Amino acid sequence: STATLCLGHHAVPNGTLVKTITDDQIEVTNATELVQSSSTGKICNNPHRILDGIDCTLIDALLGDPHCDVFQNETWDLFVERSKAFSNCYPYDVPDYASLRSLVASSGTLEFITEGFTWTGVTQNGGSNACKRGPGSGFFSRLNWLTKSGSTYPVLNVTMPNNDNFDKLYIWGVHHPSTNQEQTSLYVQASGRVTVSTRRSQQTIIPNIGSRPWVRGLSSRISIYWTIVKPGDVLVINSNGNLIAPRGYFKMRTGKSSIMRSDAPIDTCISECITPNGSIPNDKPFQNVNKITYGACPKYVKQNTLKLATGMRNVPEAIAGFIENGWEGMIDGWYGFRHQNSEGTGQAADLKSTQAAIDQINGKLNRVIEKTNEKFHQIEKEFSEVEGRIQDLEKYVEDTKIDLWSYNAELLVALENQHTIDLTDSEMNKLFEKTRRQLRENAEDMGNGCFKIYHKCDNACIESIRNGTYDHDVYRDEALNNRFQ
Amino acid sequence: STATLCLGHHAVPNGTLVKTITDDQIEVTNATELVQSSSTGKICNNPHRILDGIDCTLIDALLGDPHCDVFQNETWDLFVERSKAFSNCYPYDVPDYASLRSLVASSGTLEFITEGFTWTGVTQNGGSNACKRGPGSGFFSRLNWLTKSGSTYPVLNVTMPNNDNFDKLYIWGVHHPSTNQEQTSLYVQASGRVTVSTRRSQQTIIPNIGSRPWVRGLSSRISIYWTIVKPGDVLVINSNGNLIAPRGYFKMRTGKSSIMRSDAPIDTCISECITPNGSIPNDKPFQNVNKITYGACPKYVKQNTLKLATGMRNVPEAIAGFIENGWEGMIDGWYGFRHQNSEGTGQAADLKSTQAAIDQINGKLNRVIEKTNEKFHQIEKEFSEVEGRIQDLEKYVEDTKIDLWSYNAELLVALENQHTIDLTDSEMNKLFEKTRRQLRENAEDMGNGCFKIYHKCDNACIESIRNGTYDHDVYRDEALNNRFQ
Amino acid sequence: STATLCLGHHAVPNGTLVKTITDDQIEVTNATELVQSSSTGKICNNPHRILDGIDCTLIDALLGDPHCDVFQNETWDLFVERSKAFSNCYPYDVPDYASLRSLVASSGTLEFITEGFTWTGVTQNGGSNACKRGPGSGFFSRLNWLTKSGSTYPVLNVTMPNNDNFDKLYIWGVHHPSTNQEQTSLYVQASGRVTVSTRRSQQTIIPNIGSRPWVRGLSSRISIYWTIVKPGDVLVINSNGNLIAPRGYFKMRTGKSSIMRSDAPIDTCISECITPNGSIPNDKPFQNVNKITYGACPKYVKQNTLKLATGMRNVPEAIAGFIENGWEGMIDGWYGFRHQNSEGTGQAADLKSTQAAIDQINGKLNRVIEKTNEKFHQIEKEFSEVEGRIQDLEKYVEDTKIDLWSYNAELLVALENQHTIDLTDSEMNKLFEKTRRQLRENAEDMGNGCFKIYHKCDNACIESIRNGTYDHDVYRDEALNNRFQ
Ligand SMILES: *[C@@H]1O[C@H](CO)[C@@H](O)[C@H](O)[C@H]1NC(C)=O
Ligand SMILES: *[C@@H]1O[C@H](CO)[C@@H](O)[C@H](O)[C@H]1NC(C)=O
Ligand SMILES: *[C@@H]1O[C@H](CO)[C@@H](O)[C@H](O)[C@H]1NC(C)=O
Ligand SMILES: *[C@@H]1O[C@H](CO)[C@@H](O)[C@H](O)[C@H]1NC(C)=O
Ligand SMILES: *[C@@H]1O[C@H](CO)[C@@H](O)[C@H](O)[C@H]1NC(C)=O
Ligand SMILES: *[C@@H]1O[C@H](CO)[C@@H](O)[C@H](O)[C@H]1NC(C)=O
Ligand SMILES: *[C@@H]1O[C@H](CO)[C@@H](O)[C@H](O)[C@H]1NC(C)=O
Ligand SMILES: *[C@@H]1O[C@H](CO)[C@@H](O)[C@H](O)[C@H]1NC(C)=O
Ligand SMILES: *[C@@H]1O[C@H](CO)[C@@H](O)[C@H](O)[C@H]1NC(C)=O
Repeated sequence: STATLCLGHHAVPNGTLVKTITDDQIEVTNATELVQSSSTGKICNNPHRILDGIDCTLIDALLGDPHCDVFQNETWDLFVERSKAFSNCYPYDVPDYASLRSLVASSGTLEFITEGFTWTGVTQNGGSNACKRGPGSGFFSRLNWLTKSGSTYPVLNVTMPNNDNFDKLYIWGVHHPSTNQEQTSLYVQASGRVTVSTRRSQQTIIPNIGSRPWVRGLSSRISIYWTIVKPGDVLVINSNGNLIAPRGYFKMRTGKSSIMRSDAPIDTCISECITPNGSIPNDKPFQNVNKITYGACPKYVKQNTLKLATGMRNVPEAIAGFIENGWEGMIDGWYGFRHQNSEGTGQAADLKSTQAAIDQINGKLNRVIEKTNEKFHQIEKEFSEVEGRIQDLEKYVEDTKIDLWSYNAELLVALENQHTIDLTDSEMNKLFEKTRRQLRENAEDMGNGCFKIYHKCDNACIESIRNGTYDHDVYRDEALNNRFQ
Repeated sequence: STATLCLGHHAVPNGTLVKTITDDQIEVTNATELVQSSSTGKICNNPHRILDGIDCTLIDALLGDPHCDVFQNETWDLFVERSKAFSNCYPYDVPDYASLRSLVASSGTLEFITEGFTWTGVTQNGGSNACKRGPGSGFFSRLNWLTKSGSTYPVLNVTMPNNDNFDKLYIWGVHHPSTNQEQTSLYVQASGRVTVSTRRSQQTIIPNIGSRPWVRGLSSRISIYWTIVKPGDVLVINSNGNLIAPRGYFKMRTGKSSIMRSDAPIDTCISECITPNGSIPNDKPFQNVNKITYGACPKYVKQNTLKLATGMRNVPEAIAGFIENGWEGMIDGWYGFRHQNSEGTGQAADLKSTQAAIDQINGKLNRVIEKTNEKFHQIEKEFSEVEGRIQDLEKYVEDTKIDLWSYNAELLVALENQHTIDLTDSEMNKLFEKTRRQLRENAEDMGNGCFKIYHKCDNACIESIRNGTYDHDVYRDEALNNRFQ
Repeated sequence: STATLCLGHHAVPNGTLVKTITDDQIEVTNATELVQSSSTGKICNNPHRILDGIDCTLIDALLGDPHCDVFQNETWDLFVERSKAFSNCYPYDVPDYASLRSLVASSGTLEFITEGFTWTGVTQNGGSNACKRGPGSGFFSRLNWLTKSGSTYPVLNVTMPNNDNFDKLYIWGVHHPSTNQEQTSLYVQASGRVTVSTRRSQQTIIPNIGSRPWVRGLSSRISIYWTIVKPGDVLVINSNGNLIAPRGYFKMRTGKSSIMRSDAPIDTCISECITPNGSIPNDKPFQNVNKITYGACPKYVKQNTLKLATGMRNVPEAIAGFIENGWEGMIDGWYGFRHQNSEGTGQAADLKSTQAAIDQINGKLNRVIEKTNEKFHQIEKEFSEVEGRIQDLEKYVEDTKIDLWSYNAELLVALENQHTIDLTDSEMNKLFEKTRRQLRENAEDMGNGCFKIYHKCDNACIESIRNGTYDHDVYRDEALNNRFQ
């Protein structure tokens, strides 16, 4: 009479295919997708403060477009700028539009403190029929269209010191009229000038008296410039004409605020990661939704699928063990022992090796990857305009980052899956050689992941081999007589 | 009488040295270079459309330099700009030259549609002796040098709507004369002005009446600007003077087109990857030729050599096996069995383990690397000018990319070679323990990668061990009597 | 009588914790920090030439601020710009300040060659009380404030050819006065002009007659521009007024020079790597001190600690061997043999496997990492100003690089530590199976990393097993009689 102890591992009929260093496509028992390929479709408004620019750009809310009067003094961690947005005030252009938009977005607040500028000998609060405030004519609420008073426009020259402890942002402008008649009617001088200076900075702009396309009934423009006044510094606005003055300063801050062009609707939910396609869950280490991200988002990768083997290698199917096949009928644990003796066939898992493999497998990826990279303000990555050098450089930087992180994700998945598979085979072989070392001369490796044990082995003794208390010398005198004789 | 079965692997006298994680320099049987270090020397003109700018820059072909009249309406996937190139027309400078060059290169076409601009009260088709068209005086063929008609130069003011479904590109200019006499002779106003506007954009340029170096007999210049008109938009050209008008618009496209500064000649061959040094083969995953690439090119790496072990570890040299030495006299396969019995010494490979190792080794690198990264338009990376901030940023981005990809290539080669070596030793040891499991108690591991088999083993039985049909129990009663007695 | 040979490895009570692919926190015998987290606090002035800008910016030393007269013609490999720096001359602003600063820093020399500009009909060597040279009024020493001579300011128009073999750098300026009275008093024309041109370049600047904050007693400014003249080219300075001419040219070079904002003091020591926090040792492959680097510096990584296992796995504690525990009482070598026989217990290391493991472990990281990346001039990474697009792009490039290199460092440490641990366990198991192959049938694996040897084994024979000369057949007839009987 002899016994048989086969060592084995769990298998599943539902084998998931993964990628490794050594195999293009290998079948494992379980796998987790690391690439968030689909979004919720909606921008969840927590924990980040989401400001919906329903029909307003950021610059139109800054300047005070009347339909953006509902954005006076609004703060945000993300400004969602809709493609539906339009302007309904005096036609304007921002030289260096993207820089102003970016610094106002990172500022995270349109907190406008009005200041007592003493514009003397000049008519304030100029207006236009291209911005009906409500009824009648108006203008940007955060600007002051100055025009001649009587028969002259003096050389305006005012100062404003920054005695506070923060950067002030002064949004000013220059009026480019259409005709010299319009110039000399608004500003008596034949060609104006707007200088705005600090102790360390300068901008001087000569207006551009020339006609141009009719936008809301005007062949004139406002060229919007800005000036950042540091603490202790001082602003000076000098002007010979064509000045669109500021009424005050925008309280600059520095923080996690940003801006995002999106058309997805906001919804009352919770999500750390926001994309133009909506909020996504940050549970996975990579994504494929969009490269434009805000918050604790995963990394963007070109790959649409990257399956990490969070389980072992699958070999789905005389009680032969692991050298031949894996066991489908073992859910008690990962690695285990089947056994055949006179007291009846049976099975029992080994939670030691199972729990070792799970302890190594449960926390694999989170010890070579980041928490979830919190990126709040980044470069622009979707361009509507054609600009050339700086746009191509931004595109190239982002494409470089994307290709590098895609390669890193591919190599990481391959390495971690190869290590998972070698680790699980290692635990199986370690259990095998452990049981070999318990059965010094009382057993023989049959070659199918199984020990033929040459003494009568009741289920108590099979359990003794399973749990490690098996003393070989009790049965040695019998097993040698059954092996070599 | 006893037999002897040694297991072994192929070896070669021509051992190639490679790098791993664990060994600085280890000898393997075969190795493939992954870094394309040398070029063909010629730019192959397929599958990409290569336009040879024989003596023409891209901007001189855009504007219509007479010796670039052969580039009217030419399209390309790559514009090869020769260092031999020169200008032979009115001296000019492009403020933001690189941006115009880049967007015209990505445009991939100089398709110029002439438009009926109504320049009234003004003499069109001005010319110069600094561009002989052929005989006589001429000008850029895609521009229109306007000058006074009679005794006055009116305030030119024309419009052109973009009712089409593509971006129009209007290349216009401003004439900077040398003297006020030249100004008031060409343009009656003492100081001109050129405004070019759309519903959302602006450029207004006051000319610069001042002398400057004589280039082709002139101390005057053309400052070339551009304006991109989106669909539905409208262009307006206003001017008080010094206008170099456009005759039409360049049909902007968006695609795989680009530009490359090179002196290599074009040749009728096929190659996906183009560099300034010539076309190179894209068979290898990395390169060292140049960082400037067009097409399906490998990645640039600082390394000049990176040998991937596409073979196993080399140990070149009583029929002792793999624990001692490798076999030079085995080409039948990778892993194999030598044997010594009474019926004569012999040898035979094992195609199972050989083909396993080759199946794992043939497709290693192409399951963690990209297809071949198709990069068409990228930043400029070789600068002739000194520009400071943007140039240093482009250089830093490219050097960052190069160092990162060089490190990735080094780590990848080390990892893949270490995995190759461990994999081949693993297949050898797996075959060894397989043969151990076939020879349960009939054999003994001699310690030189060899089993001394303690029964008479004819060549049929050695083949039985080789192919897996060896049943131990037939010879057990004899082998135990020969081992322990 | 029987003997016992246990194989084992060294252990230490001082176990250092490290990170791997398979274990979050595993205990090893020795570990090296790869992240230089602390600096010396001082900038060591060798081998790089360090120029201490004690109270001088680079532009103030370029132009010739009087308290920077001690920096005439100074050369550097690194210009240390102090936060204590101030200007004490005519108030000025540099449009494109950062580009001029960067190209003058990479130039690595303020070598100023004076040229014989023939400014005729005009008063040279203008001065101001905002730069007392020493006593009296003066100006920038490398500029020439031109003013009217008598009752007229002619149209200045001079040329200067670059007949040399290097780029010349001409630093010129434009005077923006406060009042039209000041303009027409200094420069008779009501609105000046400064054109500076070459055969391929242009800059024309109309001054800005407007008041502005009083800096050192003046509401006027100098707008500093530059012009780089290549070999064979020619400079032409034309001016209707408001010209701040150059007295000569700065000899541009190209090399390892750079600039760094720092407050750390210089000290006479030796160090290749300089940061604003001081010089640091470049012995480690990564750092956490600062991302701003000059010289042969390590790579910046967000991690503050990254311990590389330069030793094996620690298992600190009947002479049981390596399967159970590691040995604390073995310093002779890494892997070794303990033994118990009738001639007394004893111990002896195996320098073969020890030296194999050390040869593999001593040079691990330096065969997948770089020498130490020499980066001399890079982008600016700490910004005092808010600028928007280009600043955000520089920040994003550097943050991308930092996150990528941090991930690479983490993955590299995990991989190299996992390979160290698997390599050391591999050498231990290889020694174990070597000793198994020496003791073919004379021994039995007890299961605690130990062979019970079934013949009397004097210390000479234990040494025979240790050094490899052990012939099994001498003791086989006795060991079989002691094992199976
Ligand atoms: C808007 O902002 C500032 C912030 O202090 C405040 O003083 C001002 O009165 C506010 N006005 C409105 C209408 O919110
Ligand atoms: C302009 O006002 C500023 C206020 O800072 C002052 O410096 C300067 O004296 C004034 N100039 C004139 C002409 O009023
Ligand atoms: C996300 O939106 C971008 C831009 O609209 C689009 O290119 C991409 O295909 C979208 N992806 C998903 C998963 O919706
Ligand atoms: C050049 O381009 C446009 C493209 O349609 C065409 O209308 C025009 O007549 C072409 N002229 C020549 C000479 O190729
Ligand atoms: C200039 O022409 C444009 C054409 O779009 C038009 O808007 C404007 O009325 C014209 N102005 C004058 C003064 O002719
Ligand atoms: C390729 O060309 C570049 C620029 O001419 C040169 O720096 C490099 O050494 C060349 N490489 C080869 C392999 O020809
Ligand atoms: C400074 O630089 C140039 C370099 O040749 C030299 O000719 C000049 O005389 C030097 N002057 C002083 C004071 O160092
Ligand atoms: C100005 O001087 C330059 C010197 O290069 C010359 O080209 C030009 O003839 C001069 N013009 C006048 C009006 O003197
Ligand atoms: C180095 O200096 C920078 C800037 O002053 C600071 O942010 C950083 O904490 C410093 N690090 C060390 C290690 O001193």
